[PDB]
Amino acid sequence: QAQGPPYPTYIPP
Amino acid sequence: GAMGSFNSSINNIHEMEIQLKDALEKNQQWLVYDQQREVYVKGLLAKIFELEKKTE
Amino acid sequence: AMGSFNSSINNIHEMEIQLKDALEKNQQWLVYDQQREVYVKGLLAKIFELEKKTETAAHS
Repeated sequence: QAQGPPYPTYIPP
Repeated sequence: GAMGSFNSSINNIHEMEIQLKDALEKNQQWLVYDQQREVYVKGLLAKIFELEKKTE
Repeated sequence: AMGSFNSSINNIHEMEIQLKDALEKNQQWLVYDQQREVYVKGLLAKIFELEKKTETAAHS
């Protein structure tokens, strides 16, 4: 149950 | 035992190993993902600084 | 000599240390992510508020 980021590149809120 | 528990135990160690490799990958992804957010943050701070000169 | 087999056994022991240590780390990332997003949003809020006659939001 290790988790990575939501997606490979950062997207600001 | 022989057929055996041992065999299952070995597989169970193999899962542990791929689980380690997975976690190490996901942590690396987080590092890069975070480094980019820091680039955004620094830009945000540069923006605020400039914006605050018009408040002067 | 199981000395070669024995050494293999604790490398496995170490592997499950490094594993345990990676998951604790991965957990730390998750909380850190949550804290940084709060930070970014606050910075965004500062900008929004600061944007005095240089920009305009909430526009239908």
